[PDB]
Amino acid sequence: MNLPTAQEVQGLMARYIELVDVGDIEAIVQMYADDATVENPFGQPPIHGREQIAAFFRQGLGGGKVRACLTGPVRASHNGCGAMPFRVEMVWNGQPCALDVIDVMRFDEHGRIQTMQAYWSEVNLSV
Amino acid sequence: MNLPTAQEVQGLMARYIELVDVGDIEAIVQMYADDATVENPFGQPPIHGREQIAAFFRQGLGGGKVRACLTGPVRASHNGCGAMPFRVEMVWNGQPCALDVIDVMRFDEHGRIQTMQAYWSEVNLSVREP
Ligand SMILES: C[C@]12CC[C@@H]3c4ccc(O)cc4CC[C@H]3[C@@H]1CCC2=O
Ligand SMILES: C[C@]12CC[C@@H]3c4ccc(O)cc4CC[C@H]3[C@@H]1CCC2=O
Ligand SMILES: [Cl-]
Ligand SMILES: [Cl-]
Ligand SMILES: [Mg+2]
Ligand SMILES: [Mg+2]
Ligand SMILES: [Mg+2]
Ligand SMILES: [Mg+2]
Ligand SMILES: [Mg+2]
Ligand SMILES: [Mg+2]
Repeated sequence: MNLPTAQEVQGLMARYIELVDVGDIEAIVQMYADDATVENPFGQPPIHGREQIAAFFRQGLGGGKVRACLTGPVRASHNGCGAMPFRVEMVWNGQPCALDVIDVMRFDEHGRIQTMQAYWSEVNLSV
Repeated sequence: MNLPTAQEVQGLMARYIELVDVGDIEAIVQMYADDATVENPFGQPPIHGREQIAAFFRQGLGGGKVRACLTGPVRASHNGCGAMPFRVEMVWNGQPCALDVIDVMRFDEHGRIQTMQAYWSEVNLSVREP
Protein backbone atom coordinates (compact mmCIF):
# COMPACT_ATOMS: atom_id res chain seq x y z
CA MET A 1 0.00 0.00 0.00
CA ASN A 2 2.84 6.98 0.97
CA LEU A 3 -0.11 6.39 -1.35
CA PRO A 4 -2.94 8.04 0.63
CA THR A 5 -5.64 5.86 2.15
CA ALA A 6 -9.04 6.50 1.15
CA GLN A 7 -8.89 8.39 4.47
CA GLU A 8 -6.19 10.62 3.96
CA VAL A 9 -7.41 11.29 0.30
CA GLN A 10 -10.37 12.91 2.07
CA GLY A 11 -8.17 15.32 4.32
CA LEU A 12 -5.85 16.19 1.44
CA MET A 13 -8.49 17.04 -1.14
CA ALA A 14 -10.21 19.07 1.59
CA ARG A 15 -6.96 20.95 2.28
CA TYR A 16 -6.67 21.78 -1.41
CA ILE A 17 -9.99 23.65 -1.42
CA GLU A 18 -9.05 25.69 1.68
CA LEU A 19 -5.84 26.75 -0.11
CA VAL A 20 -7.59 27.51 -2.86
CA ASP A 21 -10.19 29.52 -0.59
CA VAL A 22 -7.34 31.58 0.68
CA GLY A 23 -5.41 31.97 -2.29
CA ASP A 24 -2.12 30.72 -1.31
CA ILE A 25 -0.39 29.83 -4.38
CA GLU A 26 2.58 28.72 -3.67
CA ALA A 27 0.98 26.25 -1.25
CA ILE A 28 -1.39 24.96 -3.94
CA VAL A 29 1.37 24.35 -6.32
CA GLN A 30 3.34 22.22 -3.73
CA MET A 31 0.39 19.89 -3.28
CA TYR A 32 1.01 18.76 -6.89
CA ALA A 33 3.69 16.42 -8.11
CA ASP A 34 6.62 18.11 -9.83
CA ASP A 35 5.45 16.84 -13.27
CA ALA A 36 1.69 16.81 -12.63
CA THR A 37 -0.92 17.44 -15.02
CA VAL A 38 -3.97 19.71 -14.80
CA GLU A 39 -7.06 19.48 -17.21
CA ASN A 40 -9.09 22.57 -16.28
CA PRO A 41 -11.49 22.16 -17.81
CA PHE A 42 -11.78 18.80 -18.72
CA GLY A 43 -11.76 18.73 -22.49
CA GLN A 44 -8.92 20.83 -22.98
CA PRO A 45 -5.23 20.26 -23.52
CA PRO A 46 -3.47 19.47 -20.26
CA ILE A 47 -0.72 21.30 -18.73
CA HIS A 48 2.05 20.14 -17.33
CA GLY A 49 4.65 20.37 -14.24
CA ARG A 50 4.64 22.87 -11.51
CA GLU A 51 5.84 25.83 -13.54
CA GLN A 52 2.95 25.94 -15.67
CA ILE A 53 0.58 25.02 -12.83
CA ALA A 54 1.87 27.91 -10.71
CA ALA A 55 1.28 30.23 -13.69
CA PHE A 56 -2.29 28.87 -14.25
CA PHE A 57 -3.06 29.51 -10.56
CA ARG A 58 -1.25 32.86 -10.44
CA GLN A 59 -3.57 34.04 -13.51
CA GLY A 60 -6.73 32.42 -12.11
CA LEU A 61 -6.39 33.45 -8.23
CA GLY A 62 -3.72 36.09 -8.00
CA GLY A 63 -6.05 39.02 -8.67
CA GLY A 64 -8.19 38.09 -5.67
CA LYS A 65 -11.97 37.90 -5.77
CA VAL A 66 -12.24 34.09 -5.27
CA ARG A 67 -13.71 31.94 -2.48
CA ALA A 68 -14.34 28.29 -2.75
CA CYS A 69 -15.91 25.65 -0.47
CA LEU A 70 -16.89 22.03 -0.55
CA THR A 71 -20.56 21.51 -1.24
CA GLY A 72 -20.39 17.84 0.04
CA PRO A 73 -18.03 15.23 1.28
CA VAL A 74 -15.01 14.20 -0.61
CA ARG A 75 -15.42 10.74 -2.20
CA ALA A 76 -12.36 8.53 -2.02
CA SER A 77 -11.29 5.18 -3.77
CA HIS A 78 -8.78 2.49 -2.64
CA ASN A 79 -6.20 3.32 -4.84
CA GLY A 80 -5.27 6.65 -4.54
CA CYS A 81 -8.03 8.62 -6.33
CA GLY A 82 -10.89 10.96 -4.97
CA ALA A 83 -13.59 13.23 -6.34
CA MET A 84 -15.13 16.29 -4.72
CA PRO A 85 -17.91 18.75 -5.38
CA PHE A 86 -17.29 22.41 -4.74
CA ARG A 87 -18.52 25.87 -5.62
CA VAL A 88 -16.32 28.82 -6.43
CA GLU A 89 -17.72 32.29 -5.76
CA MET A 90 -16.19 35.29 -7.74
CA VAL A 91 -17.14 38.40 -9.44
CA TRP A 92 -18.57 39.23 -12.91
CA ASN A 93 -19.17 42.70 -14.28
CA GLY A 94 -18.73 43.85 -10.67
CA GLN A 95 -21.40 41.49 -9.30
CA PRO A 96 -21.19 38.02 -7.74
CA CYS A 97 -21.41 34.78 -9.56
CA ALA A 98 -20.48 31.34 -9.14
CA LEU A 99 -19.30 28.21 -10.52
CA ASP A 100 -20.07 24.71 -9.53
CA VAL A 101 -17.01 22.19 -10.24
CA ILE A 102 -16.12 18.57 -9.59
CA ASP A 103 -12.37 17.74 -9.34
CA VAL A 104 -11.14 14.32 -9.69
CA MET A 105 -7.61 13.64 -8.34
CA ARG A 106 -5.11 10.76 -8.40
CA PHE A 107 -2.39 10.91 -5.70
CA ASP A 108 1.06 9.38 -5.94
CA GLU A 109 3.06 7.30 -4.05
CA HIS A 110 4.11 10.41 -2.01
CA GLY A 111 0.60 11.82 -1.57
CA ARG A 112 1.15 14.41 -4.32
CA ILE A 113 -1.52 15.14 -6.80
CA GLN A 114 -0.30 13.45 -10.16
CA THR A 115 -3.36 14.25 -12.20
CA MET A 116 -6.43 15.94 -12.04
CA GLN A 117 -9.51 16.85 -14.03
CA ALA A 118 -11.82 19.78 -13.28
CA TYR A 119 -15.40 19.21 -14.56
CA TRP A 120 -17.18 22.25 -15.51
CA SER A 121 -18.37 24.52 -18.13
CA GLU A 122 -20.26 27.44 -19.02
CA VAL A 123 -23.84 25.71 -17.78
CA ASN A 124 -22.17 25.61 -14.51
CA LEU A 125 -22.32 29.32 -13.96
CA SER A 126 -24.67 31.23 -12.32
CA VAL A 127 -26.06 34.23 -10.37
CA MET B 1 -28.84 12.44 -30.64
CA ASN B 2 -25.61 12.52 -31.31
CA LEU B 3 -22.44 13.22 -28.90
CA PRO B 4 -24.22 15.21 -26.32
CA THR B 5 -23.55 18.88 -25.74
CA ALA B 6 -22.85 20.08 -22.21
CA GLN B 7 -26.55 20.94 -21.81
CA GLU B 8 -27.67 17.55 -23.07
CA VAL B 9 -25.44 16.02 -20.51
CA GLN B 10 -26.87 17.62 -17.78
CA GLY B 11 -30.44 16.25 -18.70
CA LEU B 12 -29.12 12.66 -19.46
CA MET B 13 -27.33 12.40 -16.12
CA ALA B 14 -30.21 13.88 -14.11
CA ARG B 15 -32.61 11.31 -15.82
CA TYR B 16 -30.36 8.62 -15.11
CA ILE B 17 -30.56 9.27 -11.10
CA GLU B 18 -34.47 9.81 -11.70
CA LEU B 19 -34.42 6.27 -13.10
CA VAL B 20 -32.20 4.98 -10.38
CA ASP B 21 -34.54 6.66 -7.75
CA VAL B 22 -37.72 5.15 -9.32
CA GLY B 23 -35.97 1.80 -9.83
CA ASP B 24 -36.85 1.18 -13.64
CA ILE B 25 -33.92 -1.18 -14.23
CA GLU B 26 -34.73 -2.07 -17.57
CA ALA B 27 -34.84 1.89 -18.72
CA ILE B 28 -31.50 2.50 -16.97
CA VAL B 29 -29.69 -0.45 -18.59
CA GLN B 30 -30.85 0.99 -21.94
CA MET B 31 -29.14 4.39 -21.12
CA TYR B 32 -25.93 2.58 -21.62
CA ALA B 33 -24.01 1.44 -24.65
CA ASP B 34 -24.77 -1.92 -25.68
CA ASP B 35 -20.79 -2.81 -24.67
CA ALA B 36 -20.57 0.01 -22.07
CA THR B 37 -17.83 -0.31 -19.40
CA VAL B 38 -19.14 0.17 -15.21
CA GLU B 39 -16.43 0.66 -12.55
CA ASN B 40 -18.52 0.75 -9.45
CA PRO B 41 -16.54 1.30 -7.45
CA PHE B 42 -13.87 2.89 -9.09
CA GLY B 43 -10.83 0.64 -8.09
CA GLN B 44 -12.66 -2.64 -8.49
CA PRO B 45 -12.28 -4.15 -12.50
CA PRO B 46 -15.05 -3.22 -14.49
CA ILE B 47 -17.81 -4.93 -16.03
CA HIS B 48 -18.93 -4.81 -19.27
CA GLY B 49 -21.76 -5.00 -21.44
CA ARG B 50 -25.51 -4.62 -21.00
CA GLU B 51 -26.13 -8.24 -19.58
CA GLN B 52 -23.56 -7.82 -16.72
CA ILE B 53 -24.70 -4.15 -16.18
CA ALA B 54 -28.26 -5.50 -15.79
CA ALA B 55 -27.36 -8.05 -13.59
CA PHE B 56 -25.61 -5.44 -11.40
CA PHE B 57 -28.66 -3.17 -11.27
CA ARG B 58 -30.79 -6.16 -10.37
CA GLN B 59 -28.76 -7.15 -7.67
CA GLY B 60 -28.43 -3.51 -6.28
CA LEU B 61 -32.16 -2.09 -7.09
CA GLY B 62 -34.32 -5.08 -7.47
CA GLY B 63 -35.57 -5.26 -3.88
CA GLY B 64 -36.92 -1.73 -3.93
CA LYS B 65 -35.79 -0.12 -1.13
CA VAL B 66 -32.96 1.99 -2.64
CA ARG B 67 -33.79 6.25 -3.02
CA ALA B 68 -31.19 8.13 -4.92
CA CYS B 69 -31.11 12.26 -5.52
CA LEU B 70 -28.74 14.49 -6.67
CA THR B 71 -26.99 16.61 -3.98
CA GLY B 72 -25.88 19.32 -6.38
CA PRO B 73 -25.72 20.09 -10.09
CA VAL B 74 -24.45 17.92 -12.93
CA ARG B 75 -21.14 19.34 -14.00
CA ALA B 76 -20.74 18.92 -17.89
CA SER B 77 -18.17 19.44 -20.34
CA HIS B 78 -17.68 19.98 -24.05
CA ASN B 79 -16.34 16.51 -24.96
CA GLY B 80 -19.37 14.38 -24.11
CA CYS B 81 -18.84 14.04 -20.40
CA GLY B 82 -20.19 14.92 -17.02
CA ALA B 83 -19.90 14.30 -13.32
CA MET B 84 -22.51 14.57 -10.60
CA PRO B 85 -22.85 14.34 -6.81
CA PHE B 86 -25.68 12.36 -5.26
CA ARG B 87 -26.55 10.03 -2.33
CA VAL B 88 -27.93 6.51 -2.27
CA GLU B 89 -30.42 5.76 0.90
CA MET B 90 -30.64 1.96 1.37
CA VAL B 91 -31.37 -0.40 4.58
CA TRP B 92 -28.07 -3.08 4.90
CA ASN B 93 -28.65 -5.93 7.31
CA GLY B 94 -31.11 -3.96 9.45
CA GLN B 95 -29.69 -0.87 9.17
CA PRO B 96 -30.34 2.35 7.72
CA CYS B 97 -27.69 3.54 5.45
CA ALA B 98 -26.57 6.12 3.04
CA LEU B 99 -23.70 6.27 0.58
CA ASP B 100 -22.47 9.78 -0.83
CA VAL B 101 -21.37 9.15 -4.42
CA ILE B 102 -19.95 10.99 -7.41
CA ASP B 103 -20.44 9.34 -11.00
CA VAL B 104 -18.33 10.37 -13.88
CA MET B 105 -19.77 9.46 -17.30
CA ARG B 106 -18.77 9.72 -20.99
CA PHE B 107 -21.25 9.44 -23.57
CA ASP B 108 -21.34 8.43 -27.21
CA GLU B 109 -21.67 9.37 -30.41
CA HIS B 110 -25.22 7.95 -30.02
CA GLY B 111 -26.65 9.91 -26.19
CA ARG B 112 -25.46 6.39 -24.63
CA ILE B 113 -23.35 6.14 -21.69
CA GLN B 114 -20.12 4.53 -22.95
CA THR B 115 -18.25 4.49 -19.57
CA MET B 116 -19.31 5.06 -15.94
CA GLN B 117 -16.72 5.52 -12.98
CA ALA B 118 -18.49 5.59 -9.48
CA TYR B 119 -16.42 7.19 -6.65
CA TRP B 120 -16.86 5.94 -3.37
CA SER B 121 -15.99 3.94 -0.23
CA GLU B 122 -16.72 3.24 3.42
CA VAL B 123 -15.69 6.79 4.37
CA ASN B 124 -18.82 7.86 2.41
CA LEU B 125 -21.20 5.53 4.30
CA SER B 126 -23.18 6.66 7.07
CA VAL B 127 -25.39 4.37 9.14
CA ARG B 128 -28.23 6.89 9.58
CA GLU B 129 -31.92 7.48 8.82
CA PRO B 130 -32.84 8.87 4.85
C1 LIG C 1 -9.98 30.34 -12.18
C2 LIG C 1 -11.40 30.26 -11.56
C3 LIG C 1 -11.34 30.22 -10.03
C4 LIG C 1 -10.70 28.91 -9.57
C5 LIG C 1 -11.43 27.67 -10.10
C6 LIG C 1 -10.78 26.37 -9.70
C7 LIG C 1 -9.82 26.31 -8.69
C8 LIG C 1 -9.23 25.12 -8.33
C9 LIG C 1 -9.61 23.95 -8.97
O1 LIG C 1 -9.00 22.79 -8.62
C10 LIG C 1 -10.55 23.99 -9.98
C11 LIG C 1 -11.13 25.19 -10.35
C12 LIG C 1 -12.15 25.21 -11.46
C13 LIG C 1 -12.58 26.56 -12.02
C14 LIG C 1 -11.64 27.70 -11.62
C15 LIG C 1 -12.22 29.05 -12.03
C16 LIG C 1 -12.52 29.35 -13.50
C17 LIG C 1 -12.78 30.86 -13.49
C18 LIG C 1 -12.18 31.38 -12.21
O2 LIG C 1 -12.31 32.50 -11.77
C1 LIG D 1 -25.33 -1.22 -5.68
C2 LIG D 1 -25.72 -0.15 -4.64
C3 LIG D 1 -27.00 0.59 -5.03
C4 LIG D 1 -26.81 1.46 -6.28
C5 LIG D 1 -25.60 2.41 -6.18
C6 LIG D 1 -25.30 3.14 -7.48
C7 LIG D 1 -26.26 3.27 -8.47
C8 LIG D 1 -25.99 3.91 -9.67
C9 LIG D 1 -24.73 4.43 -9.89
O1 LIG D 1 -24.46 5.00 -11.08
C10 LIG D 1 -23.74 4.29 -8.93
C11 LIG D 1 -24.02 3.65 -7.72
C12 LIG D 1 -22.91 3.52 -6.70
C13 LIG D 1 -23.24 2.73 -5.44
C14 LIG D 1 -24.34 1.69 -5.68
C15 LIG D 1 -24.65 0.91 -4.41
C16 LIG D 1 -23.53 0.16 -3.67
C17 LIG D 1 -24.31 -0.74 -2.70
C18 LIG D 1 -25.69 -0.88 -3.30
O2 LIG D 1 -26.61 -1.50 -2.81
CL1 LIG E 1 -22.78 15.68 -1.63
CL1 LIG F 1 -22.67 20.35 -5.44
MG1 LIG G 1 -11.33 29.25 4.01
MG1 LIG H 1 7.03 11.23 -9.42
MG1 LIG I 1 -15.94 30.53 2.97
MG1 LIG J 1 -37.71 10.22 -7.96
MG1 LIG K 1 -20.95 1.74 -29.98
MG1 LIG L 1 -36.65 11.46 -3.23
